[PDB]
Amino acid sequence: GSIARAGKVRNQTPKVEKQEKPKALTGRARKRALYERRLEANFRKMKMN
RNA sequence: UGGGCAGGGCGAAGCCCGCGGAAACGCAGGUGGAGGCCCCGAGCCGUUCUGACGUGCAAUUCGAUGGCGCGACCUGGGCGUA
RNA sequence: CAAGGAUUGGCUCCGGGCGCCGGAGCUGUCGCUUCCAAGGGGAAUCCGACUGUUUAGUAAAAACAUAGCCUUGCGCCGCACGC
RNA sequence: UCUCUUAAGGUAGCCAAACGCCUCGUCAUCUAAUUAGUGACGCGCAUGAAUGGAGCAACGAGAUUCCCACUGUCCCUACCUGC
RNA sequence: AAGCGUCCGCAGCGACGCCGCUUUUUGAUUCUUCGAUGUCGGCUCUUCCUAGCAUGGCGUGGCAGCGCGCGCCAAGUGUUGGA
RNA sequence: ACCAGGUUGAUUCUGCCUGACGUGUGCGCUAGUCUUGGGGACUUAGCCAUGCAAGCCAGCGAAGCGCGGAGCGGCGGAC
RNA sequence: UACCUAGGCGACGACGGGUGACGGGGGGUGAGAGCCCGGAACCGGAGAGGGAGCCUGAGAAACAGCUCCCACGUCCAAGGACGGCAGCAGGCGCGGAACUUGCCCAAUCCCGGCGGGGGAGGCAGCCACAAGACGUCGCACGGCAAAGGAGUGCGACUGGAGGGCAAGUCUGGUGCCAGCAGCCGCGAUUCCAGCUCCAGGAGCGCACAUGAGUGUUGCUGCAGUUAAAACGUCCGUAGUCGGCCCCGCGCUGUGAGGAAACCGCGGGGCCCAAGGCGGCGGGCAGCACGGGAGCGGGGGCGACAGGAACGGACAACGGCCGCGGGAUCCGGGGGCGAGAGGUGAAAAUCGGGGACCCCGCGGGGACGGGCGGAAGCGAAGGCGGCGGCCGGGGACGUGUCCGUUGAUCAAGGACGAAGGCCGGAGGAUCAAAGAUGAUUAGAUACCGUCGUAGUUCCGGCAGUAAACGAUGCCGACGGGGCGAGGCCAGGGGGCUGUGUCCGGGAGAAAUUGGAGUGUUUGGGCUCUGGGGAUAGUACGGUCGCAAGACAGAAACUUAAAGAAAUUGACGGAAGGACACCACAAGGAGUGGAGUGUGCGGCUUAAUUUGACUCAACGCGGGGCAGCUUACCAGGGCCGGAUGCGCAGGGAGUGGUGCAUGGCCGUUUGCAACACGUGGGGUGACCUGUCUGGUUGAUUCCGACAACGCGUGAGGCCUGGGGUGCAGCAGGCUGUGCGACGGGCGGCGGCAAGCUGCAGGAGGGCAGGCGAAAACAGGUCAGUGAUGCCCUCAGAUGCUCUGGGCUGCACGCGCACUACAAUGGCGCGGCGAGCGGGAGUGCCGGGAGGCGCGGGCGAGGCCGUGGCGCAGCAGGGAUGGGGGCCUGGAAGGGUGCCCUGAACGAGGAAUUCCUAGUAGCCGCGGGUCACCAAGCCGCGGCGAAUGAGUCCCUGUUCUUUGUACACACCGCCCGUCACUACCUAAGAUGGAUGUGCAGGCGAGGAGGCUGGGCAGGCACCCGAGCCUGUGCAACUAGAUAAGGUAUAAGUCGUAACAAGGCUGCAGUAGGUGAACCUGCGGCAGGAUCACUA
Ligand SMILES: [Mg+2]
Ligand SMILES: [Mg+2]
Ligand SMILES: [Mg+2]
Ligand SMILES: [Mg+2]
Ligand SMILES: [Mg+2]
Ligand SMILES: [Mg+2]
Ligand SMILES: [Mg+2]
Ligand SMILES: [Mg+2]
Ligand SMILES: [Mg+2]
Ligand SMILES: [Mg+2]
Ligand SMILES: [Mg+2]
Ligand SMILES: [Mg+2]
Ligand SMILES: [Mg+2]
Ligand SMILES: [Mg+2]
Ligand SMILES: [Mg+2]
Ligand SMILES: [Mg+2]
Ligand SMILES: [Mg+2]
Ligand SMILES: [Mg+2]
Ligand SMILES: [Mg+2]
Ligand SMILES: [Mg+2]
Ligand SMILES: [Mg+2]
Ligand SMILES: [Mg+2]
Ligand SMILES: [Mg+2]
Ligand SMILES: [Mg+2]
Ligand SMILES: [Mg+2]
Ligand SMILES: [Mg+2]
Ligand SMILES: [Mg+2]
Ligand SMILES: [Mg+2]
Ligand SMILES: [Mg+2]
Repeated sequence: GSIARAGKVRNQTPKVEKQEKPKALTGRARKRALYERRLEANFRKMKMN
């Protein structure tokens, strides 16, 4: 039965929770909070992550 | 060598005309009247009733039903085959 | 005549291409091929192709015949499409 | 695939068929119910190719089953007429 | 009466064996019939038997009831329509 | 007025698939405010409890106690 | 309705069917042409459960009116009475899918002659359904029919992070599982989470549909040689298209009239915006007016339009008649005398009953060789001896005629190879089927033999081909060259066919005078294609005697299938070249025997383990008594540091060489590899790097769209021989010289070079380094080279002891010693090189021992004595007893005596080798306490034979083929067998819609009447039911056939290479199955090629 493989390998996932939230700014504020990063690298060819 | 065998039905070729077609031809309406065609009359026969009868009308008949009914027929006489 | 349906009398007319055909009207206790005469039909199977033939007197058949198909013999026959 | 054996090993077809013993075969259909009928299936006792096989258009007083309609065949008899 | 039947041989069964009865099966035989006793089934119609299916009365149960089993007496009346 | 990925060892094609965009129908997750619009058309022109949806009047004017409002009459209900 | 005409419509698509179809204003989407949608505001239509009939009224065939029928539903006191929400809310059901049983006539309007009514309608509520704008709690005010909101007024998800596609080769889990992913794809950069990041953002994702993407529907604007696709040919009607000159209609301009919404535009500070509101526009192949051109009508030309005529030619054009040719086969005669036939080889078969062969005669059918070709003709299929008849044909020539008669085609008609079918005739060859003889693993095939249909003719059917130029017809235009057509002209000429070559242009390319004049896209007409598979299959139809033909889907399934070319690889393709992991000519062998050793297997407590074709198997320098040593039985010991029992380091001959480094092997015993620049091609690529010749060599000569370089090869380095000088003492080691293929002869000549001889010590001496690319080669067991995984105290650590690595029914590799007389044994004699350390005296029979201590030499050969063909004095295996050596320890070694095995020349197979070589023969070194039958070296003796060839194996090159690219151990086809899905068939059915026809027939208007509000009668409308039937669409079904997908199992191997029988399609038959066979085609062939 391969459905016996279906649930325990789902249950083989470890559960690592969320961090404490640095409540993320929304809207034009986030569009500025990425635009600060767009000017730090002189534009192109930017490593974003 | 003679003779016998209602009446209908279906509608084959061929033909005529109309329509269609470039042509080949195709439809349609008449005409025609073929066929071991169809229903059947006289007649013939013998399917069924396993009817009647079954010391009978009759040493095989009767009735109804049925089949055939211009034929590969039936029939008188003559003749042949014992 | 696949199956299946409608109609059908009498009378009085009208029309036609007038031995007949079509139509209309009237009429009967709805009834009309009025008696007589006169197919029951459908779906299939088996067998024999068919029409025909047969056990006169228990069998009419699927049997026999048939055309077709085939084989055989025969050039001393009726003459090979022949017997 | 191997092997034995025959003159050759049943081909195309067709079938519990009028040909199947088992057998009222098995499945389907038909029915309330079917040893029947039909359609399938085929290791077919013992189907099969002019000893003709398969095939059903048409035909049939042939053999068989179902349906419709019909009916004294029956339920279940009764009455009438002639002789 | 080995065993089964919750325990329990006999409520009801009952192996292994044994004893009978019947002439409703089929044999066995060949006594009667071959100078013929019409041979299956059905239909029809009457009667008889009981080894009793129903109906009447009972006894028994591992019979609460309902039902079912087992046994007894009794042959009066019954014992169908179909594919 | 646009292409991109995908057949191959690589190539050039044909070729279709897929991505990329709008639209409307439904689903899903999510959601602070306001304005505006839409909403049992698709399947079932399926079935319907209950209430309401088309009434009105000036002619004549009864009961009832001049007021009155019944019925007749009229108009609409076919929009 | 009565009577009478025979009409009416249709490929300009009638009629019938379908529609999950109300139409339109419009909407969506695209640059546009278009495509798609319009339930939905407004307009028109239609309906009120299905129907039908009607009353009233101006208006209804009304339905929140009536009458009846039908289907559902309700109440009843059982007599009867009712219900039609496709009105508004609301409920149920349906489904993916859609709101409150709220308030009110305040606004918009309607009915009513006003006070009234209005679920029309508005307001609010519900809903992220949509558009727009903007962020990350309670008074007063305000508005409101009323309330609430607006307006003052105070106190962050959604999806993703491999590519397309923006953003992670971070962390943990998962290990082809789970899962993810539109496509490609991943199995940890793709799963599941965390983080971070990206995208859009109060929104976002998904599914479905549609548009664009798409010039993949092509009017604009495709494609049809080979990718899917020109119908076999010709005729042919509608249709569509169509020469020149010389009032009507098309077309077109403006204008009318045409609803708003909408849309386009324009304003317009609703706070902005979407808006509101106001301007202006568009729409229509209808109408009116205008229009210089175009078309008709009618004449005139007579078209490098056509038809007709004529002329001389030309013609494998057809039909028929006649003549003829030789060959195959048969009959018959004569000769001959043993075979013949047939094959890769044979067999079957016929042969003294005279075959075969030779010669004559005869009969019969079929067939035209050579000439015969990129030559002719025909519309295609097709047409080939000769003569004649009848008929036809195109081209040419022409002041001949006609004058637009034309082009192309649905429908229709005719012809149409082979095979097939029918009837008749005939039957020589060949030959499906069938039968045999072989081949083969099998062989139903290929090969041999035989043989029926058939092949042949006549009359008909059939109507198909790779019917191909895989290329429709007509027409205009477009480069040269060479040809072997026909006619004409006479002036390397013109017409018309026909090939070919080179360019242009085109094309994805191969290629191509059309496949050109194509995004600068438009000549006409017809047909076809729209990813693959299903499938040219099914159903229906038409045709056919049948075979089948024509025509022609879908369900399900799939991300590729395909084209042309490039580079490889491969080929039972051709041609080369080369080699003792080749062969010939040879030599010695191996495999046989015993032993030594290695491998497997088995056993075992363990018999550690790597490696298994060359490139595993005396290999791991692997000759193991301990150690080595990884294994087994035990015992010790903790190199378990370090950071506050845990963390973590460290260790491991534990695992993984498919995680690696390094090294080594193999391709190699090769000759290949690459760059710079330029050229060819759209490109991958090619040239350079080569036709040929040459070389061990891609070494060079040479021609060359290449030119120059670079690795490798060579040069080189070491040893070897000859001697010049120098130095010094089994003579030693420095420095040079010496050979280069130089000279000569002959081939080849820009030659490179090859080959013989002379000269010479020497004319390919032996090694060394050794390119690029690979391989899942080997090594984690060389490593203080190592990632990762596992183990770490009862250890997979280290160490000790014992055992094993040495076990043994057996299979195998490599060697050793032999089988003897070319020998063996016993003495005497002569005796090497590498290596240069070792000898000596004494004891002992030997092995060995002891003490000093600068210090070595073999088998053999020669001479000679014995044995004397014998399992023998060959052989020395096995075993017994004794003596020693090494070591802690003998299974080790050595020595002595004795025992004395197989083996009498070794099956199929198979290795190595060309001169001081093979072989024989020892010696020394590595390993080593002890030990070599091994390895690496060394010398002694010393051949045979080729001076080659690709036969066999391989490698390599050229050309070619390829459906291979994991690269032939590849790819691939079909049956069988299992499961799943789907479609068609299928006796027997089943249910629904709809239309006809008939039967019965409720009700009802009007008329005629009446117990004059009843009832009756006839007519008319007519539901509803019943029966029969048509059409449309659906479904059950025993059985049975396909298709597709399965995990791929069995059987083969049909195709791809000459795929091992060239392939393919047609047709016919046959076979388990791909398929085989016959006939005729075709090249898409393995041939562009020969009396030139
Ligand atoms: Mg007759
Ligand atoms: Mg008769
Ligand atoms: Mg008679
Ligand atoms: Mg009749
Ligand atoms: Mg009939
Ligand atoms: Mg008969
Ligand atoms: Mg008789
Ligand atoms: Mg016959
Ligand atoms: Mg059979
Ligand atoms: Mg039966
Ligand atoms: Mg019966
Ligand atoms: Mg026979
Ligand atoms: Mg028989
Ligand atoms: Mg008869
Ligand atoms: Mg008697
Ligand atoms: Mg008697
Ligand atoms: Mg509709
Ligand atoms: Mg609409
Ligand atoms: Mg093609
Ligand atoms: Mg002779
Ligand atoms: Mg032919
Ligand atoms: Mg023929
Ligand atoms: Mg014939
Ligand atoms: Mg032959
Ligand atoms: Mg068909
Ligand atoms: Mg190709
Ligand atoms: Mg040890
Ligand atoms: Mg060794
Ligand atoms: Mg082949």
